[PDB]
Amino acid sequence: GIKVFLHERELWLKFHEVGTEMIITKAGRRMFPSYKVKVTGLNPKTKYILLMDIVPADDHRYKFADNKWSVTGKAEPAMPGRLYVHPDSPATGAHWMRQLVSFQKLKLTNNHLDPFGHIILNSMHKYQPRLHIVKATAFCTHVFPETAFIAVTSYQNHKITQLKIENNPFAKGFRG
Amino acid sequence: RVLFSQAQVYELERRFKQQRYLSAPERDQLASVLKLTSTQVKIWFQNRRYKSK
DNA sequence: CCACTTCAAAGGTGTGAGA
DNA sequence: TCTCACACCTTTGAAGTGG
Repeated sequence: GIKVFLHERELWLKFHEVGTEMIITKAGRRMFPSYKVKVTGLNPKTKYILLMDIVPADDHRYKFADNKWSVTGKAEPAMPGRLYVHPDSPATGAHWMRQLVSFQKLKLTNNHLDPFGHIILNSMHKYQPRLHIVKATAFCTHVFPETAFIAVTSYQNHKITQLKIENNPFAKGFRG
Repeated sequence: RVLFSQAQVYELERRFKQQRYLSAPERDQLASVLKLTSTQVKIWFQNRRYKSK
């Protein structure tokens, strides 16, 4: 049946093995890397909606001290549920499979009263992105473990900062 | 450069989601409505048709 | 119609200050 | 911890030129 493949998985894995941090801000901040996928299996004449969703990886607060993460409490009562309806929705399966679905215009905010329909997160908690394919009973969900991350207000692990700077084209004024 | 208004782009985009090719007078009905030269609409569709590939 | 180009404006990066 | 203005980059996209 329907199956989904994480585009640029290798790059994601270079991040998943340091502790992926994502910056959140009040205006909303993009994800790097970008979440893109190839989809296969959809009935090409059927119309679908593709939502993205971000959900708690665990129920802990965290702290970065002494070049290490460590649990320092229970995850606080986060946060006004919100979805990201992919802007090509709704669309024939054919349109979706044609080439990569990109979730690059999705933005993360720390603002709990946000007026932009951006996804709201809580600083210093781990999160897990989910894609939902819904028809326009049945909507299926795929998780890629390596896309899990920790929301931060500024980078902690300086390794990550440099990992973003070498690989994110908008950050090129910071390279060598 | 003058970019197209929030209004216009949305209305062009919706039409493209439907028909990705327009006829000669179809470009005119749409031009007036959004208040752009029918040239600009023709070129928009041409540019959108390209870039979506 | 398509193929590609042109080149400012729009706008995304981490910084480092100052709360 | 969080916020914000910079500097410095990319992408965007209407218009250009030729097929």
